[PDB]
Amino acid sequence: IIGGEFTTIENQPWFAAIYRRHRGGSVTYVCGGSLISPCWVISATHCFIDYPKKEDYIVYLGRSRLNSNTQGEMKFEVENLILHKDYSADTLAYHNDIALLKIRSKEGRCAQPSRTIQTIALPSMYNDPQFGTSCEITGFGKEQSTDYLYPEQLKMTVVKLISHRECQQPHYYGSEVTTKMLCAADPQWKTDSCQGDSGGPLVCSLQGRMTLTGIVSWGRGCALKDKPGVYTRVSHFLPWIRSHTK
Amino acid sequence: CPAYSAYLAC
Ligand SMILES: N=C(N)N1CCCCC1
Repeated sequence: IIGGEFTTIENQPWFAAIYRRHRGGSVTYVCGGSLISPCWVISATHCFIDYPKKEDYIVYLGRSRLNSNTQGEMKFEVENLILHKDYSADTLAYHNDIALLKIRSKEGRCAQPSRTIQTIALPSMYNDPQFGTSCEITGFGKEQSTDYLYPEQLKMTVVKLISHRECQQPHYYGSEVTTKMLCAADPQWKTDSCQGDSGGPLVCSLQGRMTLTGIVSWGRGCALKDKPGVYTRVSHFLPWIRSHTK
Repeated sequence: CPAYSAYLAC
């Protein structure tokens, strides 16, 4: 997250931190995700496609720091890794960038809701806020595009939804943005998602519910004028989600 | 890796 503010997991208690175990036992951060039910985390397929074996991943909930433990946190193995069949990546962007992880503790349990671990609601089908609406993004991604390191402390910021017409201007991304994607950005382009925020939640208030509106997917640079962040449009994937979680 | 990726391994 470029700009924005540091936060803690109580402010985004559905946030899941996803790591990958390596050849030698070392463990590195992969992507964010969101807890949509006690056994299911939703994220992006591009986070997993290069190493698609479920055994190589660990998921934490209730975690506020990247490489240190947070009191109350829970650690999970991945019982099932479900990637979207129609995923693609071009030279620029990702399509159908959505993924589901079924989580299970070494004791065979799912998540236990607490002050630091809660689920987020899915949206009504094809139901999205008006453009101009302010939404939150959360992640352990880079604080600056040129940084080598990731922040140790979770961050969050606010961006506004951009109309599909505006985002599809060649001025922005042209045809690379589809109806199954959502664009959001800061009016001054001063805050944004960045490298390592992928898979994480874009959360808006529709009616009176905090709702998972998007999943961090792609973008040209970070906090770059006329280059918004692009998000998987969750309200367009409800049959796929329900079908695979039933 | 696509050019506009935010995957940390890219
Ligand atoms: N929002 C931006 N700029 N992104 C999304 C996450 C991948 C890096 C580019």
